[PDB]
Amino acid sequence: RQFGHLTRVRHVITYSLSPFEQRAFPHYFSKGIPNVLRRTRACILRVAPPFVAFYLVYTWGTQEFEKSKRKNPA
Amino acid sequence: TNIRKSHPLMKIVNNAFIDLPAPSNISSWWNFGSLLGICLILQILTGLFLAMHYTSDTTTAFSSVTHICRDVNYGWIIRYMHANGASMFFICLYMHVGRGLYYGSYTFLETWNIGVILLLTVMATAFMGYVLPWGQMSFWGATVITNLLSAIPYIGTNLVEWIWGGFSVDKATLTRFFAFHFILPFIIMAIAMVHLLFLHETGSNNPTGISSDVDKIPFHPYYTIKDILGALLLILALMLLVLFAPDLLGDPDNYTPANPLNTPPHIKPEWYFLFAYAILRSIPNKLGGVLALAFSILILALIPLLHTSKQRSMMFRPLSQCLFWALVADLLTLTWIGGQPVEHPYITIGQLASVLYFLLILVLMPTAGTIENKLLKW
Amino acid sequence: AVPATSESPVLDLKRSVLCRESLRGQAAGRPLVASVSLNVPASVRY
Amino acid sequence: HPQDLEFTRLPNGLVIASLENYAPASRIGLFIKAGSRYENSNNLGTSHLLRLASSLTTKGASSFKITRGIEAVGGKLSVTSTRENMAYTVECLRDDVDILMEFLLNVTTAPEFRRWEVAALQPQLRIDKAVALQNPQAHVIENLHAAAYRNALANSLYCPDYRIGKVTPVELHDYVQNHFTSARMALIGLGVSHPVLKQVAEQFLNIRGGAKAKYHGGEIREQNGDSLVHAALVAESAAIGSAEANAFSVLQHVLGAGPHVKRGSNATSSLYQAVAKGVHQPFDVSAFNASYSDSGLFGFYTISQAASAGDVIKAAYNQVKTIAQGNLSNPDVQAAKNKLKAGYLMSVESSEGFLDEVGSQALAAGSYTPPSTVLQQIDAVADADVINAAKKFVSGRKSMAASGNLGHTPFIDEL
Amino acid sequence: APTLTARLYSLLFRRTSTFALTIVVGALFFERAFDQGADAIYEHINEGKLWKHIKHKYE
Amino acid sequence: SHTDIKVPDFSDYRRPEVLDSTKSSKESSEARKGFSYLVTATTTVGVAYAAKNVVSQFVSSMSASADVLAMSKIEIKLSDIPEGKNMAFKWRGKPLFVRHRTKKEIDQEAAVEVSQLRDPQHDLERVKKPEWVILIGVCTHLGCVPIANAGDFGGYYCPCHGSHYDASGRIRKGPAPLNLEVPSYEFTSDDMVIVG
Amino acid sequence: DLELHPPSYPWSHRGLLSSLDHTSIRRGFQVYKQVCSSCHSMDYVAYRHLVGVCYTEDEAKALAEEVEVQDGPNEDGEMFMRPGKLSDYFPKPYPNPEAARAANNGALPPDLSYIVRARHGGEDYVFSLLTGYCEPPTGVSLREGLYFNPYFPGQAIGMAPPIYNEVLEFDDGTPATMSQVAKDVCTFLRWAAEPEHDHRKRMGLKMLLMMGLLLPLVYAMKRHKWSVLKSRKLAYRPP
Amino acid sequence: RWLEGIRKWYYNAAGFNKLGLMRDDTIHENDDVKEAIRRLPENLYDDRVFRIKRALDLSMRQQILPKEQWTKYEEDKSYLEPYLKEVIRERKEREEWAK
Amino acid sequence: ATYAQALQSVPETQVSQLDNGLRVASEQSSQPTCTVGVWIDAGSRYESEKNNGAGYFVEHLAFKGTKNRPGNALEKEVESMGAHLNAYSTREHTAYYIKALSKDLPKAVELLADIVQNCSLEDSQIEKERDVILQELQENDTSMRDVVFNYLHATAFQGTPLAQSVEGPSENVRKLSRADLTEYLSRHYKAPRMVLAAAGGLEHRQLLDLAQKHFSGLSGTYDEETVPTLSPCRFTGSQICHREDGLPLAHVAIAVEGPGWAHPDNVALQVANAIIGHYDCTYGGGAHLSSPLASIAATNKLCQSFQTFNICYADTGLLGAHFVCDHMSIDDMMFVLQGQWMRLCTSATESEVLRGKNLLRNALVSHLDGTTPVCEDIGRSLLTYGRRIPLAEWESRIAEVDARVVREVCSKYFYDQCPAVAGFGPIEQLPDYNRIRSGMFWLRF
Amino acid sequence: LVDPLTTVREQCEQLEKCVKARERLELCDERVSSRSQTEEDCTEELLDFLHARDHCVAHKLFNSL
Ligand SMILES: COc1ccc2c(=O)c(C)c(-c3cncc(-c4ccc(OC(F)(F)F)cc4)c3)[nH]c2c1
Repeated sequence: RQFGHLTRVRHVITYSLSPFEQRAFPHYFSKGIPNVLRRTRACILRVAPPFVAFYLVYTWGTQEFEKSKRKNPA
Repeated sequence: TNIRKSHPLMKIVNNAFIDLPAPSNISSWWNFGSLLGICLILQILTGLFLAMHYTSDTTTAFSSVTHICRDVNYGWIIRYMHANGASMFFICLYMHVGRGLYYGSYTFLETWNIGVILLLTVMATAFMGYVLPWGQMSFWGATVITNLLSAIPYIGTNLVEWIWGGFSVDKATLTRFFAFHFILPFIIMAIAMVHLLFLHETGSNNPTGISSDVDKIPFHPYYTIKDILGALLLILALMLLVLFAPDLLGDPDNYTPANPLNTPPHIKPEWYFLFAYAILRSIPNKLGGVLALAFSILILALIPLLHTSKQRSMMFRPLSQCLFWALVADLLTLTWIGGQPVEHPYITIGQLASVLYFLLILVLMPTAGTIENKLLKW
Repeated sequence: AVPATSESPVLDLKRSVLCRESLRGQAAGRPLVASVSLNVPASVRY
Repeated sequence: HPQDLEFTRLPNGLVIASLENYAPASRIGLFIKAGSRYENSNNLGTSHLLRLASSLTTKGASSFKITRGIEAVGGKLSVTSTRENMAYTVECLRDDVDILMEFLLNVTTAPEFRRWEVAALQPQLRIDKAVALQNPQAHVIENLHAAAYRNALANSLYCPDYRIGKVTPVELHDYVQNHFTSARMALIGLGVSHPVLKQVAEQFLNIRGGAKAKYHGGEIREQNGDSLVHAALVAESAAIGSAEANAFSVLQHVLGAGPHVKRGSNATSSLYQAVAKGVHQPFDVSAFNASYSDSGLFGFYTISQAASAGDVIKAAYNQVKTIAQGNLSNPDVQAAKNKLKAGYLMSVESSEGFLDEVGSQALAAGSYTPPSTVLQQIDAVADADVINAAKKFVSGRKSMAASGNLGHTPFIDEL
Repeated sequence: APTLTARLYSLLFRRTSTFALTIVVGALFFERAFDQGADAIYEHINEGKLWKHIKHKYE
Repeated sequence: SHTDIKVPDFSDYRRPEVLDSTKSSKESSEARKGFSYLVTATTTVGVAYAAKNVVSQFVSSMSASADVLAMSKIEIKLSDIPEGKNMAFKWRGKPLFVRHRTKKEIDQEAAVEVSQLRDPQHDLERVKKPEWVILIGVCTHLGCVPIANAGDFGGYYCPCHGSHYDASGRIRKGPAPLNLEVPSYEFTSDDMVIVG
Repeated sequence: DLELHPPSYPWSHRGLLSSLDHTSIRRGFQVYKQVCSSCHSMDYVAYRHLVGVCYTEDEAKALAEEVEVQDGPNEDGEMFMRPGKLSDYFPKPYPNPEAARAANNGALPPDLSYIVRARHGGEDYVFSLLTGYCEPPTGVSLREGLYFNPYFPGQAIGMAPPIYNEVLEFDDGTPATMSQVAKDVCTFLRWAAEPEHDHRKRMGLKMLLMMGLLLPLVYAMKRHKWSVLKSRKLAYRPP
Repeated sequence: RWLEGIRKWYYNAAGFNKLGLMRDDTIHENDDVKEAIRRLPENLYDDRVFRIKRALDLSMRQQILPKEQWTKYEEDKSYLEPYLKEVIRERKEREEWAK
Repeated sequence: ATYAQALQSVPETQVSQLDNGLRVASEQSSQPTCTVGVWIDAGSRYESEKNNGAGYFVEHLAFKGTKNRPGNALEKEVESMGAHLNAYSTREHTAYYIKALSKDLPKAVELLADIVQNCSLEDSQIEKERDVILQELQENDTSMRDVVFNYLHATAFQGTPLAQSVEGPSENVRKLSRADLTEYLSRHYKAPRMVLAAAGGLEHRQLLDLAQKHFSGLSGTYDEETVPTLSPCRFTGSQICHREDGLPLAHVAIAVEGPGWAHPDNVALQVANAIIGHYDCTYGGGAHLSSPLASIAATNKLCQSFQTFNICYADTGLLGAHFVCDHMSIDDMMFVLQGQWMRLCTSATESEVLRGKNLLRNALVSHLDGTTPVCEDIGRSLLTYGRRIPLAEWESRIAEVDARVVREVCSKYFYDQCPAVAGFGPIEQLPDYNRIRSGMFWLRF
Repeated sequence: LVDPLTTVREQCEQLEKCVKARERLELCDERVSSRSQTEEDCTEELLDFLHARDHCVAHKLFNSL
């Protein structure tokens, strides 16, 4: 479906500037850094805990394989 | 009126690549489609240029691949571009599928199923590609994996010897593996066009899982400029491997020629199969192991039926998000475990991981959807 | 050569009238005339 | 060299009139007795198609050349229809008059009306009419005439819907061949010499020749659910050229014939104040005066809210009754004359409107009456003549037309 | 006096013919500059290790 | 009313040059375009540098590999072949005849009839030094290896069909169309020759 | 079956942009020549490969001429032996693997062309192997011929300690200690397995710089085009 | 009753409210929902259109609204329920009749 | 009697000035009717945000009485002498004029003077005309043309007084007291900002003396603090899209920054705009029209109507086009329109520029027909240019334009420049600003 | 001729991690060499020692080359 046949919209105004009138990086660090920390804080304890568990099951299983190959004092 | 909408060839290009209405809000996870296309073209070129110097005879094969890397001008950079390009393909593929799972793009059933076929074909291609150098892991990998089909009752043993064209992986096997490996990418090319042909019936999903018809932007320039940037970052990843770590994702044992006596210590496929290799080894019975390895990929075709949430994307769905990232972490565990020897504690961890894989897809993520619904009074 | 006071389109919604001050001048006083051209928009007069 | 109008009537009937004023621009108008009135029930809307049909291919010039050639030199070709006349008009800078004149003669004296071009043009009848009928004055005035007459003036300027797609090439040829003739034509000019116009008219406009309007009195009522009701009520008036017609024109300006001040309350308009006394919600009223060769219509046009249409029309009609009964002072009739006198001179102020009056007169009368003589004829209208015009309207058989939600619009016999 | 970017626009970037010629010229000048400059950085980083640096000992 | 609509303030987003609402942006328009198109132009020069190198390498691949260039040329020692005798060599999977020619063989092949030959070539343009003639030992008609110091014309003779070559390698009497082929070569130091 | 993996020695080519020490390669070749080449083959390296790396054209021609090699047939139909040239590969010790086993008590000496690439640890591994030979610990003994090396898998190898102090004199007069001889031969075996190394890293540098330039430029082009949408303000104005 | 504490928590965790969306804006459009949407009155439809457009625009920038402007849990009107309920109730009637 | 000659003997425009600074300008001819009026450098551009729409509010009150003629006395006197009284307000120019019998010019000038200077502005009359303006503001919402042009200005000259509408926001209309209106008047209605223009049958000498008699009291001094100078207005490359699918046809208005009144380039730009020209669905020409945009539009039924404009303000303006089309035609209209701008920039021909010249020659010679448009040309030209420019001078500027000029002049304003876009209605198809902006250049020239 | 290797191997041998591992090595040396008939050996203890030793050797052997 081409533009002109997508959907019905009414009473919605959109203002915008030319890209030659404006900056590529407005407040890039000023507002970017806090928005990143907000986004990171928001997803951290959905994303991270499984990978912490992988790190633990990995480092546990690796050095358990090393101990198992050593002799037992008997 | 213009000669972009009028001319039969430009019409197709204008509607599928320029004036294509795309959602305003699609994220970086939507770039992997175009990057898979770039990977496919990249493999075909590098591949074709390698095929100008390679030979599929068992005696000369390993030597031809080294002759490429030593004597052919820039044959090394082509060779290792092609090998790491296969890794870049699979990275791109799993990211692309994960996007589909998380954001529920799989509701586009036809697009999704053709996807599954594409995945399976790129696997078949890359399995047979790794055999062509005719090193140890090539030869021994091909031997063990092919011979899994002997586990089928009645016919299995015949089937395996018919693939081989003989009683082991030898002269007739390598030559046909070169022929099939050449033709399949072109078949992928065609199936990928059918893939998009279905995608353009619905247009793209977006991160919200909510219809974007009220906020469509033309593909050009917005996503043509993003795809350039994406391609640039794909080439960085590729060339970082080719120029600073060409052997990192391969194996040393594929630099000794194939020896039918001398077995390598811990024979394994390339990193992107290790998850499914681990699932195979979890199950003690061999036929059961093959049916689990088969179901570990084909379960992708089941995913759409298992959808229970009244919301499409996982964006607004915390339980599912966690279970999804558990499923990813589990696959990372299966890849780790797949690369290990069959011993304690890698057997038990592998079993536990393999149960968790199927448990997450068939039981927990469906339940989570229904719980989320009842939390919203739905 | 000169464009008309009003560009004419078909199927375009009419301009509403909400007061005396805009409605005066409309009451017809003389019989109709119809002009058509090459360059100027078509008009209908009182 | 200050210049005045020249005038000629050839023995074949055709009138040439031309003021050489040495302006940069040159207006030429070929006026023809070929308005909608000369249609019958078999070829209705033929003159409408004919009006749209200039710039179709002619014998001496293609459809392409008429458009491109005229545009090339910055020019204009217009075609204007009343009920009684058609007027083909060309403008340009004075150096390109003989190029435009050649096109004008081709259009009027030798059109081909090719089957494929004529057929291709049929949808334009629908578009042109559709546009025109956006103005509700067009509905009402076209219906008013249709109600008021049995035959010629009843005809609409626009082609009836059923005829659209069915006006034939033969009908267009017939219409031109029977109406575009020397005895029915006047060639008017500004910024061109009279002798060269005369010689064009002798050499290219000598072409051989080819019923009275019965007043009826009726009503037509367009029910359409608008919140405003347009309505016109008229009676048979007087033929243009007669002295009685001047009395109606003065009565028109006594009663009120459209606005003088922007956003003004119309303090001198007798109708507007008569209506505004009773009803203060949005409305408009004006005296309506059409005047033709055979006949005329005089009355008034209301625009009112649906519910108040009854009150507005009766109020307006009552105002004419007091004028007809004798309530009419000199200061009103003097003011009304000053309006009419000023309006006429202002209408011929531009060289567009001047051309229209020169050609208009040339068909309906023998020759040109100058502005000073017209103003003297307005002054000749006595207060007695105005009261007679009003009296004629009150006792005259009425014609009416309305459009809107007519639930409270009265019929003629409710008035 | 107009700014540097403005001089670049009016002289080189406005006509697409000059814009293209500019890129092709710039690419030649860039190629040799970048190659020569990057090779210097490489060979300084590996001073005395390359055949180029030890060539003179056997000629 | 639509007159109530007022366009939002874009000051946070605007470029410095167009912040001042009381000044004309036309001064800065030349500049603002310049900046953005410089970025585009610089990018294209970078991509050109890349694509040139990428394409050029791929093209280089198809040109002769290092092992094929290794067999391209062959060194021959001129003091190891005595005056009169032929010496055969292996060159690009072919025989390669080098021949030290005597005072007699030089002068006898110098004053030969130019027209009588089937392939007219004079001797001083078939060789670079008069006393050395280097030839491919492939008989031109249907491919054999000619035997040295034999034939009627005292040079090379083939027992396959019936060809007779002179001491300069030119066909004299037989079915061969072309003469024996003169390869590309150059003498380095006076004792050595590289063919190829 | 315990395992001791090698430590990471600070090689002169360890870093991202660090090239091979070509003087170390020149020594390392001589350690293959003088010591290994009677036991190990190195089939993929020819005498021409040395040119423009560790030796000149003329030096490499001398090294090639020193060795015997079979060629044929001649017109008689016989296989003769001739002095080598640049086109010849490094000559195999034995005619075949079965012959090689007999000369080394069953064990086959692997080809060294790719041994750095074909073993985990690479040059770190080989250096540790060559210098790590020691007397066995108490409770241990292997078959007569299998020596003890702590870095070899399974703790026992069938190679006699090949290097020691002054096992050869180097052409540039470097004191040939066991550690020096191992370091040099490893540097050569690194190059043997990966000739591209130096070009590869030169390319790496040029890629890193081009990306340092293009990524932020293309990212700026992206932000420029997208600034129309990122700035935009929306308003809902229902009647 | 007792799980109303968890419902309130989950609502904010889900976080569609941070884009000024109501729950019924996030519902996945199947054929029933499409029909239910199609039956909305001018006002409810155009508000839906805007709310989504605003969310999509926020999503594009990877930003959220100010906390004042977030959809309150209590004020989340279930605007689509009565239309969707009947669309489904209708379909099940046809499906019954078809057997 | 040729065209070049005709221009030489067109009546000259007389020019005199009063002590206070009021300019009296006159074109005379033996005509029984005349038009006379006052043109003022006043409008929305001179208004701040807190008093926007004051000049429009005044316009409503101007003809509703004076101190000398209270209420409908002013109205009655105009009507009873057959005179026609009229006003208009633009962003830079307010104007009141009267069409009258030539013999009644003294009274005409007297009445104009009474309106301007002694305007009643009654309490009750203000509160009545308050609701009237609110209903006009509502009528104006139904005119998509009016709305889209107000939007073009609003976005084009955003954050300046040129962004403001003439009528003002309804908030101001509802609150403006009579104190605001009288303050607005005494600041802006000053003799040096004003012109008394007249055309028809009238001796210039008599008009000057009539101006003395009635407009002498007009103030033409400014106090030490403040004097109404217009600041320049920043054009912004911007877009405003009011999406409303419930309407049947889409209005689009697009333009680049024009040069403004004084600049000679305006003549070449008029010629270029004449080439592209204008069209609507009632035009007889269709496919055979000379303008490629019009012939393409007609044959493919792209739009219902379009015109090119060139709107001039002091140090800036709006140069472009407006069109009205089907919701599926907006992309194609824009493509062909922008395509014409590029073709004129890069590759305009001599014969088509000759056509454009001839159109423009005809345009402004036939526009000055009747006393009212001539009076208006006198009034405004004195404000914009500082003088009336005779037809002979326009002709000289027009003959100077050849194909090379049209290229160079169009390339200055159109080629690779950021436009302002306004769309209203079913504008889903309306191209993205980047696609519009990229359509302001060709990858060839 | 003295090898830089054997010098540094001694230097590294006298660190806490080496000498503690060397005592572990010597413990089982005179446990298995004193006891009769047990198939236990001392490979593990040697490898613990070498891992710690040769890690240190690596850190500064290449200085002398
Ligand atoms: C929602 O986004 C969509 C929608 C539809 C499509 C679609 O139909 C197709 C065919 C692709 C696609 C597939 N393969 C390769 C490319 C490609 C090739 C070269 C490029 O140039 C560059 F790398 F920049 F140099 C850039 C992209 C694009 N991508 C899509 C993305």
